[PDB]
Amino acid sequence: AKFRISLGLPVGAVINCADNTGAKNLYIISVKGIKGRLNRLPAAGVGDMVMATVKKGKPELRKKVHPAVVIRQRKSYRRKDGVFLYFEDNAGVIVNNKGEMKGSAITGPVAKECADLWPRIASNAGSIA
Amino acid sequence: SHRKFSAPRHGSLGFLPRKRSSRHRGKVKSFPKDDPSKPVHLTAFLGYKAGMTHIVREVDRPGSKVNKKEVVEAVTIVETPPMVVVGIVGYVETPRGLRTFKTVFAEHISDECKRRFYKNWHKSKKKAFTKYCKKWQDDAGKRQLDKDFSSMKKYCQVIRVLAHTQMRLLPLRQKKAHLMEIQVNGGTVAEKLDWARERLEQQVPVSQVFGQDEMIDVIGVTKGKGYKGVTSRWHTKKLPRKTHRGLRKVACIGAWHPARVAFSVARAGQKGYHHRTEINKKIYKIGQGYLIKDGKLIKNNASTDYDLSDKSINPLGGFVHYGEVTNDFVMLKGCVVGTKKRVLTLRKSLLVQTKRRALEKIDLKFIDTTSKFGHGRFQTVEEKKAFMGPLKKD
RNA sequence: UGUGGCGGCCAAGCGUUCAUAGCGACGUCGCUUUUUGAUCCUUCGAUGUCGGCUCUUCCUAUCAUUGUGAAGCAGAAUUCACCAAGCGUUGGAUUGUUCACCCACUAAUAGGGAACGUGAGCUGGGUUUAGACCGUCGUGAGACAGGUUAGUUUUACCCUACUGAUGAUGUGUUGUUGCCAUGGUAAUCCUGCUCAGUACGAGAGGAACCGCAGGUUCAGACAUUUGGUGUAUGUGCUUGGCUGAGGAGCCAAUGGGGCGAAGCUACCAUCUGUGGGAUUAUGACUGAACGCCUCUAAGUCAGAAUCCCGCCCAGGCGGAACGAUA
RNA sequence: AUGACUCUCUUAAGGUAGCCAAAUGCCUCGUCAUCUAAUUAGUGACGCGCAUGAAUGGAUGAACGAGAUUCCCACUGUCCCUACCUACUAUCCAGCGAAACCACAGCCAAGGGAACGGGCUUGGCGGAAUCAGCGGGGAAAGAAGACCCUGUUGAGCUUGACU
RNA sequence: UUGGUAAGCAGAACUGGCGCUGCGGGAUGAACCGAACGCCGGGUUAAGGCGCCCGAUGCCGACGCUCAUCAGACCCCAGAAAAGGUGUUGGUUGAUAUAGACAGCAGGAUGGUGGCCAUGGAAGUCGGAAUCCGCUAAGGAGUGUGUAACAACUCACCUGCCG
RNA sequence: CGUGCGAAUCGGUCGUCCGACCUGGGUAUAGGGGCGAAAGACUAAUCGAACCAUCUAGUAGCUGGUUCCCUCCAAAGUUUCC
Repeated sequence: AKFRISLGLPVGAVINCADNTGAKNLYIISVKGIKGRLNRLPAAGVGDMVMATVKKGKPELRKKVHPAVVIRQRKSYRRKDGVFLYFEDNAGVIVNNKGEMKGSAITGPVAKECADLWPRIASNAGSIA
Repeated sequence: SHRKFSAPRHGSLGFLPRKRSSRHRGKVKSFPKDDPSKPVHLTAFLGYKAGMTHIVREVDRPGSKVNKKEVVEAVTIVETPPMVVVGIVGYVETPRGLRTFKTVFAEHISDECKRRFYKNWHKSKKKAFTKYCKKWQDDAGKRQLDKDFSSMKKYCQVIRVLAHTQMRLLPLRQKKAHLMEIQVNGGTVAEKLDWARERLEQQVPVSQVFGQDEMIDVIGVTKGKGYKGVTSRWHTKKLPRKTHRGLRKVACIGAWHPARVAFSVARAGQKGYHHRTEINKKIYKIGQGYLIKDGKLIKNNASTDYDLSDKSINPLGGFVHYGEVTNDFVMLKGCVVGTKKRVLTLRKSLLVQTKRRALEKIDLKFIDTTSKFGHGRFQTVEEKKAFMGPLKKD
């Protein structure tokens, strides 16, 4: 079961993609699983499952909402073991509702909290964390 | 008319008389409930907050994803010179409560404890308990005395003890040792008082009150912080940058009519130095002080079973703003109240404790000493010389 | 209190049948004042008059959750009713909005009061002064619930209230340890595995407890580690001037800039958040009234986010037990 | 469906070029298309135009604007969510030292009452003197309501009111 | 007594109040009930009262009615009904009984007949008006549940025990 | 700042800056009158008619006030015509 993280990708961020669909930009409209509070901007981090608009790619895909997943992050997140770990970018793929990928492989690493969690990305992976 | 969308609220409405505590030592408001089945013991004790550092352990809890893996958890260091009883004290059960019945003292009461009766030790002839003791070695003060120990033996039901700390042994400026009542919970008051007397003038160490991997409760006073605003004190929303007379406020005090303003609403005022009682803090190790023998002094506190070097919990340059820790200690997981140097009443729990996160036995693999005064990289002075070579002083 | 809003009685009929599971035609008894009306009792030597920002409390006519009864309830679901107002009821686009409508997340995105809560709390974006332009009317000065552009938000040091800080009262003066009258009050909701691809089901589908492991929402702390500050003006660089010049530095309302101890500090770092009693709906044991029955008339049982005491916070024109006492 | 065509009542003619849900269109958040995950917004056409229309000016256009309006790349403490630092006050002391305002004053419930009381009635209660703050209440202060109505009270403007 | 759904709303007849007016009572207050006043001593009263607050039942005061897990407690006055109850309590009419009722606990509940008109069927059982006798201790041209028609199981009416 | 330093200031940001530019002295225009690249602007802190004296104590079906005691009697808000 999923341990928590220190999180930094709130609504209206633009993370770049890491699949071969014809998608560069992913744009977060809200986060799945979140309930609320007055004035708080809902945020996702590594491993979470966002809802996403694409902003420049293969005209086919633009204008419509797909479920994306987050893969690498720019915010610093502490594993139990002791360390603080962080990446070069903000990186995520386009997913159908049940948890299976849209691209064949991934251009880069993946985080191992988000190679642990999901049952359908770690075998596409370049290099786990 | 009504509140357009809802929230929850700002702060806890039991804790609200937010005043600077009437006492500087944490009061025990409530000791446990005895059962005559089990044998005598003290309940409470006294330490001083001296630090904070890492650990590392290899964990067992079957189920989670940190099983047989190696976390790091943080800790505080509480320094505990063994305490010295000086008396007993009897209480009686009544229908207006619990009236205090009779009090007695030992023949010999130390001068750190004759320091606790004075506002000024410089000018005073130190005359407390001068006429009192007298009784303890004349044949008309062995009988009057043991008339009365035979009066608690009938009437009284609650029994307590009284212990002064040892500030000859701490590294602080002060020299005024804390007197503190403690409840003695156990057998019928007959036994309860056979044990007490016998301990007047003796030392009682921390091996005896507490044990390893226990769940204790931690009472004291907060780190203080000054007459502070409504935005720091209560944790409200700031205001937006255009506001004519300020934006670290509540903008609506109250409605028009119930034309008062209610103790419910958030205001300026004093932040911190309250009294406070956190619970369920664990015990990862009970330490041993600096015992000498056969010429050499032995100072391996921090020596875990998994690295056996020569070090004590003390870090490079000492603990900051406090001292060096020679006297036997306890190692609490998690953080605790108060500054450094501040006095931390302990206690058992009231609540009989069975889950899994209680019964978790602990042994460690690393204990930190890398200087906290800076940004350290070296575990022990000798190891430095070995990394760095000889310097322009040698 | 007509209109608005909410709810009862009677029962022709809707429902494959069957008035009443769930509805209710012709009719008729009422409640509310979160709708507009009626009227003008109070204010014209003046109660600052639209909606948003922020904060608390109450109601409940129960949207979630807790506890139960009924369905045209086989299971998943869905519908009506009961005690229950403990704890919540969110993020965005167009609009000045009160209202409206769409995206997404969700246990759920119920409704209202508090001078249509709240301008010596803010904002002035709308209306509702003086400038300006049209689109109807008039011969005209001028006029528009027809639209536009720009248009200064004054005071607190007095009483109270509320928050905090000194003190007052008694027992001869003074100091140590303590008891507790009365007030304050706290925690909350949700996935996964397991039961289990099981009960139920002829198919499609698809439950539950006890036991594990995490999570939100709220609260109380803390600075070992990451992160933020930095005028230790701590030490590297560096521009213009200035002491003849090298070594030693100074002024440019902190010169700029690089890395920075201590202390402050963040779901942007870690730590902790809990026990018993009487009983509401309701379901029940013995048993009359009323030779038989019957939860009720006398007697006896179980029972819950409610209630109350405790755990915790503050300690009375309330005491107590102990030492020194010029 | 649609209306090129045909008649028929009327006035001094009866709206010819162009140009639109506009700084001008009640119904209205008019409807097809374009920009957004979602748009009473902005822009591109359609004209039925309550009340568009030609020196009472019509349609267009390079430069220009402290003018009105929309969207994209840049960049940010405007927000998620607030931290810490510096300057001057505020604070405490010696010396100097004014104002507005003031029936009498100043803890609450509900009740009646000129129908929303600090004083009345029934209950709850009431313990010297004071330092810093706050902005619920005094239907707070500030000015014989600037809105409306009356007055056999006026003035600035205008013509077919009367002289 | 006129308008209005009504109003602490607009409008009129007769008398008496209030305004101008205090005093006992209705806790409370212009109008409601008692009584109208120079300064006071004894006495008896009105309307209203007699647990304490508060003068007066601190009477061996009378006969009944009523329990509420939202009881009730006085003219104007300050909270409300249609509709319902096997709580308990008074009343009104008419039947069932030692010739054996009312519980309860047992045995019967027929054929011509599937009575005819309608309908794909109307075996007693949506429906329509019509609605008889052989047998008897007693069985109705039928009280409900059930089916496409029935089947199959009750109840009207009588029997044994029981008093 | 708004019982101010000021009966219209001060600060950062702003518009113009060889032309219908920006200022000193002497001079002409006077209140139903002057002057106006035109807002009813300006005419000595006053302007949709300046200031000083008089006529003047201008008029008011409307506001506010209206000074010692005791004694006796004690009303009206309805009717015609404005």
